[PDB]
This record gives sequence, structure tokens and C-alpha cells, in this order.
Amino acid sequence: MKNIESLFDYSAGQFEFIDHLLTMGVGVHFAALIFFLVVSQFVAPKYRIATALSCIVMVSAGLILNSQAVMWTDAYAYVDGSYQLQDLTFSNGYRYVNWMATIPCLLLQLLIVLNLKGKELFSTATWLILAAWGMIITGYVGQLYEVDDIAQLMIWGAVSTAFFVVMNWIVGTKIFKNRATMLGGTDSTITKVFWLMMFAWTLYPIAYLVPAFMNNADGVVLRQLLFTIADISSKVIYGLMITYIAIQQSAAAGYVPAQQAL
Ligand SMILES: CCCCCCCC/C=C\CCCCCCCC(=O)OC[C@H](O)CO
Ligand SMILES: *C/C=C(C)/C=C/C=C(C)/C=C/C1=C(C)CCCC1(C)C
Ligand SMILES: CCCCCCCC/C=C\CCCCCCCC(=O)O
Ligand SMILES: CCCCCCCC/C=C\CCCCCCCC(=O)O
Ligand SMILES: [Cl-]
Repeated sequence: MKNIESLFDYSAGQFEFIDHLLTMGVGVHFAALIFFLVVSQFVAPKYRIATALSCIVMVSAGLILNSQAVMWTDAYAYVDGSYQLQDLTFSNGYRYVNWMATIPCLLLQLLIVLNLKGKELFSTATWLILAAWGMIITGYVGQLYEVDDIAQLMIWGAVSTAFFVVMNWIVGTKIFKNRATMLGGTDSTITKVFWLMMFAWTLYPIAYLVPAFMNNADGVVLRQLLFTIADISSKVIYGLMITYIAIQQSAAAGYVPAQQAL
């Protein structure tokens, strides 16, 4: 009742498009899961956790997308020519709770392929996860108000954006100060990963703001479309680049299965 999805009836085309976006997302993540599983054998032990983290992200995201898809079809019924709310079973808040788990995984795999270790790894991961959790929690509280109090959504979103900026500064600083340690020419690749991250993660706050500038049923569809683009880019495409970097550095370090795979 606190999310704008509950305010509207949906045309068959809007309802089925959203359903198909979510089910397509389930398929893409679980297909990618198999890919990350199979190629982990070609990654040196030093980096293999990075590919395992992608597996964890795929199943985490895939399970939440599957849950959203079933909640969506549980919540609405086709009555008198439109899909109408029947039960209070759909909200975006499950995405937020999940980010508490997947964002730390996405950040950790980056730090691993940057060749951080020991105390710097643990210390950097700690500040990044705290910043990320601060971002997610303040965003979560904000979107509880996307119907009733847009001013409060904006203020919680400003606080959340401050955490996002500081998090990105930490990430960027570590990348640019450590890319000279990277093997196999991946010092070039990692810079592209950072820009991909900036682009993809910025789509989420744009989706967060849809209630402020497109509070109608098409805005609900747009938000799910943006989430879908952002999820695939920030998790799947990002994971593929992380895995490429891990295998390339593994090969340059003399791991034979990596050398043969490439
Ligand atoms: C809520 C309103 C707040 C508005 C706030 C607007 C400020 C945005 C400016 C920068 C964002 C930081 C993004 C991080 C970009 C990477 C920075 C970096 O990596 O620094 C390079 C390093 O210094 C070399 O070694
Ligand atoms: C796979 C999911 C990912 C990478 C989620 C990332 C989410 C964010 C970067 C969220 C950022 C937000 C803000 C910067 C302010 C508005 C509230 C958020 C939480 C949507
Ligand atoms: C309050 C929340 C704080 C959470 C801190 C999280 C701590 C994570 C620290 C580092 C995880 C590294 C584990 C995997 C080791 C990879 C190194 C390797 O195998 O080459
Ligand atoms: C229970 C798992 C959550 C772990 C939280 C630990 C990380 C703390 C990070 C920053 C906390 C930001 C506090 C914002 C809460 C205020 C919202 C409210 O209480 O209404
Ligand atoms: Cl997620």
C-alpha cells in the first residue's frame, strides 16, 4: 500500500510486459549461474572466490525476481477488462532487502580481482559495506513514502545519495591506485568496469524517483524496465567482466587451466 504499484489498474499489455520482464530476468540470471559455475575451474585459487560470488549473486537475484513474478500474478486478477489489485502481496521492498546481500558480493569480487589482500582487503570491504548498507537502508525508508510523502522520499534519497557518492569515491580511489598491480593487461579492463558500474548503479536512483515524475501505470512499467536494464548490467555483464579479468590474471600468473581455456 506504500508503493505506487498498488494505486493503478493495469491493461493486459502492461501487466504481461511486467510479468515477462521479471521471468526473463529469472532466466538470464540462472543461465548465467551455469556459466559462472562451469568456468570457475579455469580460475586460479587466488581469484576463484570472485566467480563463486557471481554464482551467489545470480541465485540471490534470480530467487528475488522469481518471487516478484509470482507475487505479481498472485496480487492481480483480470476483471472487467483490466488487471485489478486483489491482494496485498507485491512491493519493491524485497529488492531493497536483497541488495543488502548482493551489493556486498558485487563489491567484494571487485576488490579480489584488484589484488587487495590481508588487512587492506578487510578494512576496505568493511567501509564499503557499511556505506552500501547506509545507502540501502536510507533508500528503503525513503520509498516507504513514495505514495504518501514525496518530500520525505526526496530527503531520504539525498541522504542515500551521499552514501553512494562516498562509496564510489572509495571504489574509484582503490581502482586507480591499484590497477598497476593487475596482470595480463587487465589494468585497462578494470577502468572500464568502473565506468560500467557508475552507469548501471545510477539507474537505480532514477527508478527510485519515478514516483516523483511519472506517477501512473506507465511509470510503474518504466521502473521495472529500468530495474531490468540495471540488474542485467550491474550483475550479469559486470560479472562477465570480473570473470574475464580473473581468468586473464590467472593465466598471466601461470595457472594452466586458465592458459588452455584462453
Ligand atoms: C545529495 C546531494 C549530494 C551531491 C554531491 C555531488 C558530488 C558529486 C561529485 C563526485 C561524486 C564522486 C564519484 C566518485 C568518482 C571517482 C572519484 C575518484 O575515483 O577519485 C580519483 C582519485 O582521486 C585518483 O586517485
Ligand atoms: C543488483 C543491484 C544493485 C547493483 C543495486 C544498486 C542500488 C543502488 C546503487 C541504489 C541507490 C540508491 C540511491 C543512490 C538513492 C536512492 C535510493 C537508492 C537505494 C535506490
Ligand atoms: C559490519 C559489516 C562488516 C562486513 C565486513 C566483511 C568482511 C569481508 C572481508 C574480506 C573477505 C575475503 C574473503 C575471501 C578471501 C579472498 C582472498 C583469496 O582467496 O585470494
Ligand atoms: C540488521 C542488519 C542491518 C545492518 C545495519 C548496520 C549498518 C549501519 C549503516 C548505517 C545505518 C543508517 C541508519 C538509518 C536508519 C534510520 C531509519 C529509521 O530508523 O527510521
Ligand atoms: Cl539483487
